[PDB]
Amino acid sequence: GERVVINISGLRFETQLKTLCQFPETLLGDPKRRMRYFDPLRNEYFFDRNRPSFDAILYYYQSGGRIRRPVNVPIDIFSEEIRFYQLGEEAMEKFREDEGFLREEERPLPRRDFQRQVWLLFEYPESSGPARGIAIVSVLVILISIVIFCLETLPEFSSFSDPFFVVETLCIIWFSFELLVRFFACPSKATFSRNIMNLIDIVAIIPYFITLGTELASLAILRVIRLVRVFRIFKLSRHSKGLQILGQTLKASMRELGLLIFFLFIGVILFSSAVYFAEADDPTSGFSSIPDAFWWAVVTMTTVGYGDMHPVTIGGKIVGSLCAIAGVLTIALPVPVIVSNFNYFYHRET
Amino acid sequence: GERVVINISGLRFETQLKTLCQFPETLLGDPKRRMRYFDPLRNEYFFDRNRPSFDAILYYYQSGGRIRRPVNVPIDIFSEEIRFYQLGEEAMEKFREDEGFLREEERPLPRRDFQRQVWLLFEYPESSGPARGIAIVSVLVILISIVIFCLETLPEFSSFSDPFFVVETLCIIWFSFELLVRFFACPSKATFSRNIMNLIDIVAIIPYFITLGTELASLAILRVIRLVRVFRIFKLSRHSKGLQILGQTLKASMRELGLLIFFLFIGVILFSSAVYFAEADDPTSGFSSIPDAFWWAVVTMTTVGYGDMHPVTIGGKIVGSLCAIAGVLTIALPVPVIVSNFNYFYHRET
Amino acid sequence: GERVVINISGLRFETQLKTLCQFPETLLGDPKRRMRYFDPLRNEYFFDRNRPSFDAILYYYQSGGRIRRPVNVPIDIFSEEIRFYQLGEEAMEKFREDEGFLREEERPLPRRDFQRQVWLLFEYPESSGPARGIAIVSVLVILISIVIFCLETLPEFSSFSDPFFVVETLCIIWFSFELLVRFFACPSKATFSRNIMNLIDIVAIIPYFITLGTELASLAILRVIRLVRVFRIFKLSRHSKGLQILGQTLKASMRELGLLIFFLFIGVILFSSAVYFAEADDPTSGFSSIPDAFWWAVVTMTTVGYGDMHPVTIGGKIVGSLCAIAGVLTIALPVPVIVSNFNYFYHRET
Amino acid sequence: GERVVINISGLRFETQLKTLCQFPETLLGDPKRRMRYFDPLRNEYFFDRNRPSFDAILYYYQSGGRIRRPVNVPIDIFSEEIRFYQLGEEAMEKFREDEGFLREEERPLPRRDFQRQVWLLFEYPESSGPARGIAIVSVLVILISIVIFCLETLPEFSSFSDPFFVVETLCIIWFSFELLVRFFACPSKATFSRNIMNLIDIVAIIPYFITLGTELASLAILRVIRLVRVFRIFKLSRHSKGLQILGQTLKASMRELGLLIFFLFIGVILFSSAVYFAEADDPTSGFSSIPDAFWWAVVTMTTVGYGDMHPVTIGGKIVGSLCAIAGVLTIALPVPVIVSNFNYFYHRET
Amino acid sequence: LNQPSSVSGSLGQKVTISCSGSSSNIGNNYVSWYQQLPGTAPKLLIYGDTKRPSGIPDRFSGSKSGTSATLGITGLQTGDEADYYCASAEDSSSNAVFGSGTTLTVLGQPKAAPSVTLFPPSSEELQANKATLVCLISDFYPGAVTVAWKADSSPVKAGVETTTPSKQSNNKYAASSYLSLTPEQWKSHRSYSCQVTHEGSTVEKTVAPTECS
Amino acid sequence: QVQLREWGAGLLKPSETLSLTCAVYGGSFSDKYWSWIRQPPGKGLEWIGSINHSGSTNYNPSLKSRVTISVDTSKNQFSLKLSSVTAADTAVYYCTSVHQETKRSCIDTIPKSRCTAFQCKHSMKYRLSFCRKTCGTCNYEWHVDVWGQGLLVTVSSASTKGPSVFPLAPSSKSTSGGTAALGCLVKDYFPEPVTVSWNSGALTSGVHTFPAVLQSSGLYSLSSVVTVPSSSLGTQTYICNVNHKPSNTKVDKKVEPKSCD
Ligand SMILES: [K+]
Ligand SMILES: [K+]
Ligand SMILES: [K+]
Repeated sequence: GERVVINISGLRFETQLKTLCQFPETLLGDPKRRMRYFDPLRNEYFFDRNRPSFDAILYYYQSGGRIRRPVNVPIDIFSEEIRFYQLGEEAMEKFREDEGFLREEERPLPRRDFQRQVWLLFEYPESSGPARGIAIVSVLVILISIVIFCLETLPEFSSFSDPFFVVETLCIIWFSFELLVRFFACPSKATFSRNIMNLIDIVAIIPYFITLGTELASLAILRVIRLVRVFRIFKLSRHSKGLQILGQTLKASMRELGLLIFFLFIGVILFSSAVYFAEADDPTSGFSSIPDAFWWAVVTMTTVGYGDMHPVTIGGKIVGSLCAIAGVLTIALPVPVIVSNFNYFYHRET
Repeated sequence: GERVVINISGLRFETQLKTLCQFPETLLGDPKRRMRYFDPLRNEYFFDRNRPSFDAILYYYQSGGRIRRPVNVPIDIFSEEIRFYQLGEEAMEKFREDEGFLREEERPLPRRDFQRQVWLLFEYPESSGPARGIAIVSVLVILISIVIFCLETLPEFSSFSDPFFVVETLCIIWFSFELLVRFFACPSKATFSRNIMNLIDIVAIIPYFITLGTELASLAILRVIRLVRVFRIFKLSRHSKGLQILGQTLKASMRELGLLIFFLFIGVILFSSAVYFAEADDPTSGFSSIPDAFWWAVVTMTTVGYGDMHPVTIGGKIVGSLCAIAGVLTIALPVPVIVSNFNYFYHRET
Repeated sequence: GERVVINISGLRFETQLKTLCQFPETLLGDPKRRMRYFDPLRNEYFFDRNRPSFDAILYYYQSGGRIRRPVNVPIDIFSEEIRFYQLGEEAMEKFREDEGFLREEERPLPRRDFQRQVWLLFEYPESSGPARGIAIVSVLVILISIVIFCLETLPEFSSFSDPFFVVETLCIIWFSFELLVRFFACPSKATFSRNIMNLIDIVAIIPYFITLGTELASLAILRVIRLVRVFRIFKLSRHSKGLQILGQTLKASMRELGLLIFFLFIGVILFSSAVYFAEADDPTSGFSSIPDAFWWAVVTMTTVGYGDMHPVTIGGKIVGSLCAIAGVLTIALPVPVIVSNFNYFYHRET
Repeated sequence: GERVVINISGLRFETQLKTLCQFPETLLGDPKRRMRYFDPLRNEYFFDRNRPSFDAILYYYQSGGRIRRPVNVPIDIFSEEIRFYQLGEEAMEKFREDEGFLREEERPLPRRDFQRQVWLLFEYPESSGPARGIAIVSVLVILISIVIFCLETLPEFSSFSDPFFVVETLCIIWFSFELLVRFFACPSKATFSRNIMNLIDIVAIIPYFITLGTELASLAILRVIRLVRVFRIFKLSRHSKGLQILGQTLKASMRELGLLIFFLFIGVILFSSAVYFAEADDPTSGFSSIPDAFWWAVVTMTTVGYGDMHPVTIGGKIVGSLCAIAGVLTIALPVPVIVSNFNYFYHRET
Repeated sequence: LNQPSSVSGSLGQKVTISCSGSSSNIGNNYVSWYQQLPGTAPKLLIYGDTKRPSGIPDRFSGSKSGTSATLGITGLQTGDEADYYCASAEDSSSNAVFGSGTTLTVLGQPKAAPSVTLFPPSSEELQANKATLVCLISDFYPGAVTVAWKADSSPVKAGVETTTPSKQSNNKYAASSYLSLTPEQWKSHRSYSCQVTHEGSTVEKTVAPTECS
Repeated sequence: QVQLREWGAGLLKPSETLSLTCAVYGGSFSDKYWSWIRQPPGKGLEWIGSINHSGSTNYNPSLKSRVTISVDTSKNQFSLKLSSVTAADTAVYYCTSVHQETKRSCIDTIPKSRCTAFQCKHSMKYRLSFCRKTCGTCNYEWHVDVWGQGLLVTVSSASTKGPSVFPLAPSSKSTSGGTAALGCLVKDYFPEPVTVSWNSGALTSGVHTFPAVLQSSGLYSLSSVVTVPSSSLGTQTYICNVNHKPSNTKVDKKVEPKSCD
């Protein structure tokens, strides 16, 4: 248990031999390794290296692997220094996690020589020119599908005299090929369910098939199915990294949307009642019930102010002024949390 | 007058023994307690610890107090050090105080077996199963009461044949049993008239009884009694940590709401006068008095813009443009203080 | 020169004696003063104090006259050390001009038996009881001076029969009275004219007297004097430490209001021209000239949207969408500078 | 393998001599310069200046050139320190590059004393009094050209009888003259056309000349030309350092405007479809097609709310409430990036 | 509301009955029509100018040509012949004015030889010292008879009271005739009879004061 | 089904104010109004007047001063009143339940100059809220639902008497083969009319009742005839049940055949 006087550029740093002996793969825990640096003239190893970063490494030996970065040393020089002392790769990952970066993950691969060949072609698009081509085709089949949905409703517009059935069929044919190839060439049929984008593909392909069946074999129930056709805009989220951050932002902030709608509802039951009672006995617009004023308090608090219903007394007008300012405050109170979450996810890309 | 030399891992700190004997309960203060970590050959008290944190412990002896954290030493590592030096619990408390963290609050319990059982049933909802049941069945009674208060004033809708009176009566009982059972089980009936939420409960009960009294023994006083019915939504404030943080944010930010309404009023008396004089002699909407334009300047400055009254000359229109921009500025000037207060109270939960 | 070695708790500082000589007065300059600390057993002084804050002291001597604070030492402890070494109150001033904390403006209370005892009654209100009385009655007279400018121009309403003339004059009596007490008791006449709050009083007292002069001896003069009367509500800026901060914000941010109005004007000449050309040949509302659309582009960009004039083609509507988003951006670009200036002035009060 | 012992004010640094010789120009490298301070008795080279700033210098030689700045030492003291040491011009500019002030460039100059004379006359108007005159005549000519553009279309308003052609011919004469005298006195005729502000001048000079030429030679191509005349208001961007920051800001953040318009479009196709289906079978305003509701969802989400089309059922109204709140969120999510870019460019002027 | 005197129509014929009013009444598009058999209440024939009230055939049609409202019965059936009224409001909705009527008549019922019934006074009616002579006419179409009395071969004319023709249960008509005579003149002549002629044919029923039962 | 039964004073004096009351069973819970309809014999239909469930009565513009109808939601019943009755006002009165719905409380909220062709056409806040009247986003009805049978109210100063009933049976010459006539004689009665049944409603084969005539003395006259098989002459008990509502009279005269006792 003799004291060892390591010297880093003039700054002496004595520690007990056992404290370093506990870690034997490091530079100072491997005597055949550290011997080179040890100068025996004064019995003190001399390393001419950065001075204010040896304190961290000592704590790692002293506290059984607790590695923390001094906040007056940049990451590059601290990352380089753990390497010279050869604390070891397992140590580096602990440091990497402390910064909080996303340098952990790795994809699997089919590795069968053909399953690997189709999967590379479809899942990853920058890898080869045929692959860049497939994806560009897939943005068009979604854009020529959404154009068909809105046009059908225009007032002017299996007999196949309907071109909004031939064009839908080609679109519900390509989308189905992508779903099937992706399934057969997938490395795992367990993680196929995990991706939400595969579920988006299932939901945007179903209502064409149950419509087909009803004709091939709910009169206003059909309409519930007709709207569920609108979830083909969320097939854009594969070929866009600007939308996947919106996915991760709204999943990590569910509590601060519950708060936004809760705060907004309490006001709509608290300002509406005031204006109904204030404009009670006059030809007061439509304030004929507390339940009626709920439209007026949502339009004034969110600042849209359509102007359909407005107060017409003096008490109504003073309650309208307080309603407008209480809605700029109860809106702007939970939104800084959600804007901050987007900023962390957006820049962490780098 | 002797010079003790401490040696934290190679770094020599030297100090007056008098400064070290100020407190004997501390590891270094008692000669016997600190004697173990002494080295006869070097005449020093060697410790193999953290080099950057002992500067702060030696200030505490030198200043006889004023524990402060070096700002490069992480909170966990510094706390670990105060315990090893056995600084003592009084010092520990002062350290938490400078950061300001609060764990001090403590709530006594009746502990009379019957009282302890009832108070841990109606006060801490997670302590069992029955307390979860009471919490859910109270949230239910609040919610059906609010729907009865709005649908009671739709326009299609003690004889006890009215359904609205019967359903309201059952709720006014549950509300009072919970106030009475809490009152009996309260450990200290001094505190009971001081808590805000206890008061929010009594106010919901009062309107129902005064009516029953009027009807068993106020023309618009009764309409006010119907308005003060509206505070039964605030009974939710116990069953949410979203409303309590809004209560503290609007309590510790009263000055920055006084400023908001004061700034807004000065503008409404300064822009309204301009538009009345500019649109003075023309069939100018309703700008027939400076007092009339006050509705136009509150709707344009808060950005609601209903469109009921608008300016119709060239001077009126130039004053309407300056009014709109001066209201985005005099609104957004005190709101960053109030949004910051919510953020401190919201995250300090952790 | 001779190398003074200064120990500060175990941290040996060394320098040249001629550097200490630069200031003869300081604790390290007068050798009779620093004689107490010297210990000849080790030949070195031992000033037992905080080790990490002696560095800036020695840097002040070496550069001859620069002081800065170490960033990991708090303002209480750096200040305490400056006093112990007596760098002098002029040096303590240098620290102050670096921290920036509000410095003390000289209090020139005047000097005479009653002449000072009156400027204390009116200018400083917190001094006693009757000064509190003058503050409260002056705020009451300002608020019946605004009520009479609004209720006078209501359409329902030196005769002496005229309640409005008599109430207007008691106010002009009191404003003139209070101003003359304070122009006589002022410590300096030249400074009085410079202060803005003396100019506010003069221009609020002018128009009642020059109307009396013209009335007792004007085609647009009479038109505009009734508008410059609206500046009696800036007399309230003396009894309110939340308007003086708004005055200092708007003075320290004139450049970022020039930018706001300049950015807003460029858009109004760039979006208006587009909508006039797009809705050129149709019964297109009032878009009969590029000069006409200027009202539509100020109401859509500031988000008021009255709804008086709206686009009615497809090109007009696409230009209306781009106009709305380009106005949320060109408004929100210079406002963070002005909100930040208010925050510095607001909190620097402490 | 010789250990030298530099001692900066007491804090001893020890290094091998090969490290010092790595850079010859440095004070330590050259033997002649270093020998001046060496003190033979202690064998150490004493210097007497800031101690906390020598670590970055010694880490410079160690790293072979990578120079940093420690986070506690301010910029002035660190810059003055590199100078006393004598490192090199590339080292100083490497510090300026690691810091982030971009002072590297200059401007070529004709060096002919006529080309030099008039290029100094025109381009750098803080030269002389006449250059200030030419800048002010240039600002006034741009302004009367915009005034001429908008007045032309007012309903009431080459035979020389028409005033508007004559005043517009004089402004085109002065624009063309300024552009040609700048182009011939420009020290490169090759870096000219790559610029932007000269391209703006060409674009605002072209359509009058093609009007003239074809006047002396399905919907008028003249009409599209008559739209590109509006870019004469971008020639204020030479005489205004608040439009050039908006140019660099809107360039450096194109991605966060693509995101803003993309997020806004996805909502307009997702809320519009809901309201069309909800208000499907009733005299529901104009919601006669999903393509029709696109105006309603752009006006409600951006908060303009003109009030021309509003929902009239219960499902329409609940979709209108969710539309209003989802537009305050999808607007405020990418705007903090663009406001931050303006702040960096705006203050970096200093 | 003015309507002409009479309209005569057959089985299977189309008659457009006019309601000529004004635009305070027919310009309401909420007119009323009725149908009145004598001896019954009026029954709602039409409402709303086209709408059909319950119990009314779709064949009746309220075609309107301006202020002269029409009634179109396609194929006039048997049970329709009655008094037909116009009705509406006037310048208000809680208000009303009717018409005075027109008679609609249907020809085409079953004709037959009349089943006439004669009742001689009762013995208690001779004790009550009065003599009414019952001469009833039933099962006869068209509804036209003249009412005669027959002493042994000589006419009796005075004291006659007869009723106009009225309808019976099984799609035919019914009538009656009363000869008011003193009992001293009833018990003075040996035989009394009721001559009734339907379409020229006279069916006789004879009674005497002296025939028991 | 709304069942309407009329009850009141039916035989009144000159210059005495009228009173009927219609018993209304089957009250539908809708917006439908009750009134009365009068009709003299040979004279056309005429409305008298209504009352609604709110309280506003409406009458014929020719006849506002001579009606008073009252409501009662406790008995669910409607009434009638006529003043100054004379010989022209001899009528039978049918109580009636009528369906009467109406159509105008619009105002231009904003000054008229602002309301224009462009705005009404393109802006809904202008069209259905700010300018309803100048744009045009703001006519009658009368048709009955439930008729009544009628009650005869006739003005007179004379007195009312009951009927005299007599057995009328066929003889040995009046027989018409296998089917013979049989009936009753209602003579010297006032007023019109009186019904004569058979077997309390069990004999309807060949039932023939006749309308009554007027006399110069003030009484009315009718008789009956039913066609029965002549073998049953003397077998069944034939009872023509005269019921007189203004006199409360029921004379159960059983009809027996002829004999010479
Ligand atoms: K807004
Ligand atoms: K708005
Ligand atoms: K609006």
